Amino acid sequence: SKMNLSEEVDLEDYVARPDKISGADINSICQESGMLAVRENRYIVLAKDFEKAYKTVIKKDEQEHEFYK
Amino acid sequence: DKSKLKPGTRVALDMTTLTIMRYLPREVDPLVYNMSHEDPGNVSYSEIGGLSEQIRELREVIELPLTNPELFQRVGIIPPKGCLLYGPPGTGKTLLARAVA
Amino acid sequence: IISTHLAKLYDNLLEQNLIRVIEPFSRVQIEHISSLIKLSKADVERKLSQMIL
Amino acid sequence: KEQNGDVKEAASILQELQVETYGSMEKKERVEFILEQMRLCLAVKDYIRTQIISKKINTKFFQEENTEKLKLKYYNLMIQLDQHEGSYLSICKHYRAIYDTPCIQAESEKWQQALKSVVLYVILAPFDNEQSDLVHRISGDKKLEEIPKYKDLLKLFTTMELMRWSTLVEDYGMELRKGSLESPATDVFGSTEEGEKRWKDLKNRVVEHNIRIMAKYYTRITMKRMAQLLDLSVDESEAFLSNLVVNKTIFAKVDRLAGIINFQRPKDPNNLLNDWSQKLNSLMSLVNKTTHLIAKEEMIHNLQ
Ligand SMILES: Nc1ncnc2c1ncn2[C@@H]1O[C@H](COP(=O)(O)OP(=O)(O)OP(=O)(O)O)[C@@H](O)[C@H]1O
Ligand SMILES: [Mg+2]
Repeated sequence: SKMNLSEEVDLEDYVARPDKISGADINSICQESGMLAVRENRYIVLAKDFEKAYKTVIKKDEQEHEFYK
Repeated sequence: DKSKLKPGTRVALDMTTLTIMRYLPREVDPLVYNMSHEDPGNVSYSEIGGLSEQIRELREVIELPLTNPELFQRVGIIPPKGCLLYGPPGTGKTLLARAVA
Repeated sequence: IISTHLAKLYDNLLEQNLIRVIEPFSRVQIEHISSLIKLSKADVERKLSQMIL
Repeated sequence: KEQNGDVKEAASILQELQVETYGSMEKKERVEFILEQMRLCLAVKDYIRTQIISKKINTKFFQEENTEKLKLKYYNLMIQLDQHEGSYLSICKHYRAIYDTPCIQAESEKWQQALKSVVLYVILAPFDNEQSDLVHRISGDKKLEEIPKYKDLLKLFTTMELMRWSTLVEDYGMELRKGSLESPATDVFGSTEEGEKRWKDLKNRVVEHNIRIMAKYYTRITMKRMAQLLDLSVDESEAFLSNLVVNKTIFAKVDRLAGIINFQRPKDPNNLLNDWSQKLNSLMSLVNKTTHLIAKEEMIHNLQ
């Protein structure tokens, strides 16, 4: 609401995802997406900083190995 | 300037009159005095290599709030806190902080 | 129910414009203020009397 | 070299400034490559891009010791970037910094153009406190009086020095028309709509100087006299004062029923009586003590 977004590309795909996300991580992704606009000398979300920030923060530990359902 | 006498500052009293002569900022508890006065390496990012993708990314998160806050006011973001260096021993991890200090 | 907030935004927009014509002067005629707001003179008086009360 | 294709080369270099940051930031070649794309983005009216890639350059300071053609083309783009917006003091700070850099080779003529750029518009900047010391530092030098614009500067200091814009437009027009050298004069004024606004803003700054001298050297004035002394109508004079008083920068109050703009305030009876006794005390006790003691001191010199 304060950060300038003003885009057609909405964050609806990154809502119903698995791997439950704490409330502090929403702040970290939107900061990391903000760094990925400023570092490359932009001002606006170009529909790729949000996805690269998500793929950076989630890589900790993963699959249930299709075992015990 | 008694407005500068905040309830919890440090002053210097007279030995006999006991009134306030001069106020003092704060103690600096000499255990951490040695944790400031040291020279890193007088290095200039030239004793480091093969890490420039990670060097610049660390220089991005630190050097901008202490130099350039206008790039963080134009975008509705709070300036970030610190980072972390993790990995096997031998690749930087001390010289990299020696570079930025 | 939206026209109530439209009336409150209307009555805000009167008293925001009617305070920008106070700092230049103490004593003034009213027909200049009617001409500067370019709206009327009768609602301006009922608004200014409401702001004093 | 093929064409002036200003869209193809502009976006294709901004997508690679993020790339060769990995070679270390060398003091000359990296700096020269990163100032190349900003003059391109100034040319395609991309001003949001230029001011940020130029905002990075301030981490490299005191680099003018080995080279001289670096700081010139940097500031020559910085004066144009702030030219499109207001805030004229930043162009003056850049004009003063391009005044001492070529002069190290003792410029016969280029030193005169950088001198003319500084001294032309300092009044065009807003007056808060930074115009005050700036006109005290750039004036009073050994080499500035070679141009009558220093007398134009000295006239617009303060105390009105008999100023009037109709008199100002008629005597210094030859400086604004073709002169002997006249090389920065055409560069600033006498131009397209960029220059015509600078006529209006120069008109705007002198009448803002003319309101400040009235509110200090007067108490009350009729509105017909203020209108004719500012060479403009009664409607513009009211709207220009209404701009100043909502800006809380000139402190006055008008009358549209009898036409008396006054300049003082209704003073307080606690304030007025305290200022009565203060002018009673320090003007009738200290010098009263001094009259008695100088007359005692004259007893020694006179007799015997
Ligand atoms: N990536 C590198 N580039 C250049 N020199 C390096 C690099 N990594 C280590 N060195 C060399 O190693 C020395 C510094 O050791 P370093 O700080 O890397 O140890 P360390 O990784 O902090 O050890 P530990 O992780 O056990 O604390 C320097 O003399 C430097 O020449
Ligand atoms: Mg170590």
